[PDB]
Amino acid sequence: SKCDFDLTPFVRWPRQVRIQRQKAVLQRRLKVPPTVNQFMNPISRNLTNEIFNLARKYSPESKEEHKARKLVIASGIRRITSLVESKRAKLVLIANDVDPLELVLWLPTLCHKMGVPYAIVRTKGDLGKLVHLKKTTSVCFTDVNPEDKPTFDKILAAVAHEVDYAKAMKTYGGGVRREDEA
Amino acid sequence: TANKTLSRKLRLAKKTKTNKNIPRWVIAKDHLKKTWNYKRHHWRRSHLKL
Amino acid sequence: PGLKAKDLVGLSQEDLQRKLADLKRELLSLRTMKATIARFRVCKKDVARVLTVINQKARDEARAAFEGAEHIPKTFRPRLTHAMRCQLTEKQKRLLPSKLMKRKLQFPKLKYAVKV
Amino acid sequence: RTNVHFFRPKTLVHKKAPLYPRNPIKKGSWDDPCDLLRYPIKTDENTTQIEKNNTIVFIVDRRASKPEIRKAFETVFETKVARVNTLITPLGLKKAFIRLAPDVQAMDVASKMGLA
Amino acid sequence: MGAYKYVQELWRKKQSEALHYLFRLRTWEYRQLNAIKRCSHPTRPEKARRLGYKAKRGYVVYRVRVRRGGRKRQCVHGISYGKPRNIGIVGLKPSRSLRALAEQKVGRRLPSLRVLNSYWVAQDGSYKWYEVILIDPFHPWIRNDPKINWICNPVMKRRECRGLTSAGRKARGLHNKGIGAMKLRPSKRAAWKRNHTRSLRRYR
RNA sequence: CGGCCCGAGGCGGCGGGGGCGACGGGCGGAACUUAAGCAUAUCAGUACGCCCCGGAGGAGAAACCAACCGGGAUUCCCCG
Ligand SMILES: [K+]
Ligand SMILES: [K+]
Ligand SMILES: [K+]
Ligand SMILES: [K+]
Ligand SMILES: [K+]
Ligand SMILES: [K+]
Ligand SMILES: [K+]
Ligand SMILES: [K+]
Ligand SMILES: [K+]
Ligand SMILES: [K+]
Ligand SMILES: [K+]
Ligand SMILES: [K+]
Ligand SMILES: [K+]
Ligand SMILES: [K+]
Ligand SMILES: [K+]
Ligand SMILES: [K+]
Ligand SMILES: [K+]
Ligand SMILES: [Mg+2]
Ligand SMILES: [Mg+2]
Ligand SMILES: [Mg+2]
Ligand SMILES: [Mg+2]
Ligand SMILES: [Mg+2]
Ligand SMILES: [Mg+2]
Ligand SMILES: [Mg+2]
Ligand SMILES: [Mg+2]
Ligand SMILES: [Mg+2]
Ligand SMILES: [Mg+2]
Repeated sequence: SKCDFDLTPFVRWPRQVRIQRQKAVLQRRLKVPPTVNQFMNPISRNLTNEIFNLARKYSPESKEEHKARKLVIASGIRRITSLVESKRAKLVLIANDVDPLELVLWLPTLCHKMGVPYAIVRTKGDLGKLVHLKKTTSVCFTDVNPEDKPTFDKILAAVAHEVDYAKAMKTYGGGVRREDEA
Repeated sequence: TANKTLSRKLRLAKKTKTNKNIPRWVIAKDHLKKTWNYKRHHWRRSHLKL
Repeated sequence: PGLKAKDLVGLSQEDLQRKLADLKRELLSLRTMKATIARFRVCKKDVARVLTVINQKARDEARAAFEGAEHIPKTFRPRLTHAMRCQLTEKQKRLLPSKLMKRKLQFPKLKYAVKV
Repeated sequence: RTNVHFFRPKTLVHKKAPLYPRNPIKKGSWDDPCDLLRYPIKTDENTTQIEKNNTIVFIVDRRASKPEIRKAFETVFETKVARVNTLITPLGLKKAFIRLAPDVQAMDVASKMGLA
Repeated sequence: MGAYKYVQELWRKKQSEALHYLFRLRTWEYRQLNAIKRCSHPTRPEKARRLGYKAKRGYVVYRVRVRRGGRKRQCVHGISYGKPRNIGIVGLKPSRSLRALAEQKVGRRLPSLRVLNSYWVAQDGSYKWYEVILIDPFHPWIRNDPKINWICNPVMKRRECRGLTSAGRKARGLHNKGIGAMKLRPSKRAAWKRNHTRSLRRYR
């Protein structure tokens, strides 16, 4: 018992740890434009979980691919975008933490114009687990088998009530004071 | 000096050992007329910088 | 005179290690007699004949201990300069892209003669 | 938390494991008995050294220490050393003063060697 | 069409609110790091492919920070001697651009790699940041690939030291052809030596 | 508790470093001298200093020249 109180608040952390913590503070503090702010407000957890359950039944081959010496979801930004551009995507799922953010900043605008519903979902890492890759920016449903439209048509309804594009482009983010946040 | 490093002792030791005349049988063997080894040195007039 | 290198070929390692022990000891005797004569010349090079063979039998043994390994000791690697070890292979230098190749099979090389 | 400082976490450390040997053949060096000893120095001053004081004077390779000299002399001349003094002469050679055990006659040992 | 047509269009609006925010977060971060730093992946994937990057084993990316402004001569006490045309000390300009200086700094730090190309990522009042593409030329994926294994041949060592990259080419004047460029094509030194030669023929 | 992201220590295989009185590429860069003085000019985009290759190097398949009853990537030679 060297110290009677707790010393953790006063540790001098390594440089790499301090920079990523201060980066997270700077985005609560500054004034975030709406096109960037929309990636800070993903879909809720309940609706995300019950899309991930639908999606893992259109999941590609995992570990038969060494044993190979179906309707499936699509992955990747190059292929997704040409499907929205030809009106074949029925749902796009966009990740929330794409590090170069300009790869997808324009993509909700495109889906809106072309008439495709979309949803921002947390952690690109999770989407990669849906297609047996490490990470991915986006996935898309192109069609489903008939037993699943009693859920796909209902999931589109919950998406429509929850993702609002008009207020997405009008609201700024950030601007949080220290004493205010607590 | 009476207090010298082994590295300076060894280089001084080699100048002492090679400070010699041509052997006389070498003068007969190689048929020489120059008989003085002009790489010799003498302690009074030398400046070995070793 | 003295030992032939051919007549130690065929001798075992023990019969060569044991033969080297006497040669070393004999040069001690002959250096002691010198400082206190034709043989002493031949003995110095008998020692070199044997060590030549002990090393030549040991290199041929080890160079088969590694004959089929991926990584070989650097003493047993080919004899090349530093620049040669770093050059591209002729196959690597002759590789062409797929589209570029499929156009060289079209339009081959032809012999022809023109007239005045 | 007791200490206020952050130190590097403790992580596994491996031992080395080269895929090929860097020295596939074990070669000899300068040191071995009958090569470390060169010859004895024979003078009337040095003969007195043997008849009384039971001591033999030798020239040896400069890289040899007193413990290597004791062992070499004991294995080559099959006797018992007691104490070894050494110096490097103004010409660069190493001289060893080798005193035999109080129950050995260096006359008996110098004679068999030829020193007398 | 594909996605990189939108990304290129976006990067032509650097004054917009969106890119003004993202350019602000990047300069704060790069100010917290060292001058030469290895990156996991390119910060601009579409520009990286435009200049020749490929997501394969053997391609690497480093970020380089260089300082802004003009040049000061190395003269003790600020004294040039000699003729008055040669007296100036401050207010001079470097002969090579800052993009070329970035490539040369990282070539000196990493002399066992081959520099390929570079591009802009950020700037503020004191610094500009560039990213440099480098190839490891002894990797088997690099050597056995006809698209890139031109750089595995030894006339490609330390290219940025000899002025052979794109930014180094511009300072030598080589982005031009025709009138205004006739005295530089092999080299400035080579054209001078050719134009000033006395050729004394046998049947003069 | 796992994933992804951003880092740390170790281990294995492979590569780098230095060397040359020429030719070649990239930088920094004089003064003597001439002007019958001397500041711009000239000497000279030279001496010399630093870095980097090869058996050659550099350059190169037009954001070219032209003004014609037109030529057609680069280098080198003759010519003004
Ligand atoms: K002394
Ligand atoms: K003297
Ligand atoms: K800097
Ligand atoms: K002056
Ligand atoms: K002057
Ligand atoms: K002048
Ligand atoms: K140019
Ligand atoms: K011109
Ligand atoms: K003529
Ligand atoms: K100059
Ligand atoms: K001058
Ligand atoms: K001058
Ligand atoms: K003057
Ligand atoms: K003058
Ligand atoms: K003038
Ligand atoms: K002048
Ligand atoms: K001038
Ligand atoms: Mg070589
Ligand atoms: Mg040996
Ligand atoms: Mg002593
Ligand atoms: Mg290592
Ligand atoms: Mg002159
Ligand atoms: Mg004058
Ligand atoms: Mg005058
Ligand atoms: Mg004057
Ligand atoms: Mg001029
Ligand atoms: Mg070339």
